[PDB]
Amino acid sequence: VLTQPPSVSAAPGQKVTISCSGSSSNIGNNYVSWFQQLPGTAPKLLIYDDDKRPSGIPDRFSGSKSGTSATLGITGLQTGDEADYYCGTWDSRLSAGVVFGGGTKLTVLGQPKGAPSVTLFPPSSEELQANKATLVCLISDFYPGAVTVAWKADSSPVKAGVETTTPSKQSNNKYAASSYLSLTPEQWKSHRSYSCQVTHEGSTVEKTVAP
Amino acid sequence: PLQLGNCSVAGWILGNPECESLISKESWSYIVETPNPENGTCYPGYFADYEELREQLSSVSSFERFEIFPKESSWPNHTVTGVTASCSHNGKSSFYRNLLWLTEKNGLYPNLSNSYVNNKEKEVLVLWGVHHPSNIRDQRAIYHTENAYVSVVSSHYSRRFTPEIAKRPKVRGQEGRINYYWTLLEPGDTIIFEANGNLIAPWYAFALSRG
Amino acid sequence: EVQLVESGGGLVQPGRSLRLSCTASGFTFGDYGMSWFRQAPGKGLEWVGFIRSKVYGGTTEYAASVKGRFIISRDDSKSIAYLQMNSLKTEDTAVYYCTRDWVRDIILLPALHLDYWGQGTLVTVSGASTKGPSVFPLAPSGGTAALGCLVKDYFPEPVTVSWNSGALTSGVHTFPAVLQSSGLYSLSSVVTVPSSSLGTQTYICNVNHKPSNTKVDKRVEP
Ligand SMILES: *[C@@H]1O[C@H](CO)[C@@H](O[C@@H]2O[C@H](CO)[C@@H](O)[C@H](O)[C@H]2NC(C)=O)[C@H](O)[C@H]1NC(C)=O
Repeated sequence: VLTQPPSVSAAPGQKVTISCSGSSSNIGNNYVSWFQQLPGTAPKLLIYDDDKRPSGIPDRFSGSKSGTSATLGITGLQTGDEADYYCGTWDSRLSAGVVFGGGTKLTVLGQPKGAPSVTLFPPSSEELQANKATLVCLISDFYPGAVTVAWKADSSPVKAGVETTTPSKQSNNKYAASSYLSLTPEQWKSHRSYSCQVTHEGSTVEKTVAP
Repeated sequence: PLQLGNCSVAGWILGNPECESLISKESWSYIVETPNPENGTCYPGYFADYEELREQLSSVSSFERFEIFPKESSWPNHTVTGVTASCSHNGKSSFYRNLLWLTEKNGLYPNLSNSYVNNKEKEVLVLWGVHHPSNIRDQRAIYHTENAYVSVVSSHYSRRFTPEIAKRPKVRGQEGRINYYWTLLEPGDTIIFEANGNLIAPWYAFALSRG
Repeated sequence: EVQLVESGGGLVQPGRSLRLSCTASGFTFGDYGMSWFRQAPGKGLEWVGFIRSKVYGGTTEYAASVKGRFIISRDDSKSIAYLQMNSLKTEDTAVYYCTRDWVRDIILLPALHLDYWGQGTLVTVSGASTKGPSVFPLAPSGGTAALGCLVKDYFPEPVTVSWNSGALTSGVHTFPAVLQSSGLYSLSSVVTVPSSSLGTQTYICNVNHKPSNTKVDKRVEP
């Protein structure tokens, strides 16, 4: 198997290179291909035959190989380039077949801070009819994906019923999140204020709903 | 009289896949060709001493085709199943029925040394080829060696071959070349093939008495 | 253009079998090799196997992970490649993709020219039973209003949420599901619209959970 740097960080407009070290069996003597895979999408062929580009790949992407290691270069760094990058090749050993690298997540630095847009829905009419009640807090469009979510019930911090996503990535390249607080319709109406305190880079947005 | 139909002397003596239905005969006065036989060297390259070969095969009193190096037994440490889309047969890729494209096996191309002894009490016609890939990345992928040598040693034929990489104009969809060489082996003489890559080894030869 | 469409994924018990399918369009299918790749959730790309074109023998190569258990075949009459999986184990759970590829000429290796991929299909090798989802509307109150749908307590993934039957990509965002203490998934979809456009028109979310054959269309009203 091939070895890649787990993470690579570079500011926009800079030269950025991803390493992919192998052996004489796989990378030394076989062709290397590079792939871009944005979060939750089919991989995209960037480079094949160690430096060739398929149709639609801009000139900013280039590949090179020297001995047992191969390298991919991205020269004009965009925020759209923030994705995962894989190196693949054939391993001529008896039955190693196609082998890949562990993957490399490229993060573009200098991206503007993004405040999280929070939406908190109360339990709906139909769900209350079903003797259940889920409060859905949605958080999206924040670039620094380091949010802290905290539920509170009439100023009291609650522990039971909270389940939270881990930050996602969408077509805005900013992160997205969601957190559900499970409760009986009774806990819903025994209080009058449930809040969704979302703290992101010190400052905290919170929304409050009500039976 | 020997009717090659729509095949050149090269395509018939090398075993072009699209000339297998040519009725073999052990004695002929001369060779009948056509204005331009459709099937010659399906893989492009220079046929060394072609005119001298056509003269040597002009008339023959004895002509037997025999397997000089058995495919399943001669190269255990090399890959033997090489085929090309240029030498196709029934719409599927194949190769010359008298040659063998040796490539790397399990990431290795060990030094080979194969001897043949002329025990036929006749002179045998032996044909082989030297592969000239179009780029170094193909040389690595096919053979896993960068500095290849090919040598042939007999009493009356001895030559060190020059497997040079060179991108040539695309002919029959190929930018690489196979240079074909041959020699007549006297009774009792021993020809020895030695290579670490790029050898199109003889599969079948021809014992002939040349009336 | 080139387009590869896959199907067949779903819930399957360990030791059972499941046949994936990958339909090709927009190119001469018989002139290309085909490869299957897989990717466990958030765990990188893996190679499953590869089938050469008929011009190069139509033979197959398989990863050591898989060789004895999966079988890859192709049907050039229908331009479809299959991934017949047998003796499935839990570690076989992954999103499976199909690709077209070149067959290198002399050495017959895959050229790794994976220029086109399918959307992938999720295969869950599990022993738990399928559970359909509950769908509840998320009613709305800048000058915008947010409405959505709550897809609750389903197993297994995936669920496909559309808005007015796949027409609305404007202002839509479906969030990743969450696994609960009960082993059941649950996600939400939300759309943003002009607030005076609420008493104006319709907004239906179309939730589709194929593992349970569930198809629900829910209306979100103020
Ligand atoms: C191919 O390589 C094998 C090595 O696995 C060679 O087999 C060995 O050859 C040596 C000397 O020739 C013997 O002493 C061993 O007993 C052989 N077997 C093993 C398992 O080592 C074989 O000779 C090679 N073939 C050719 C044509 O060179």
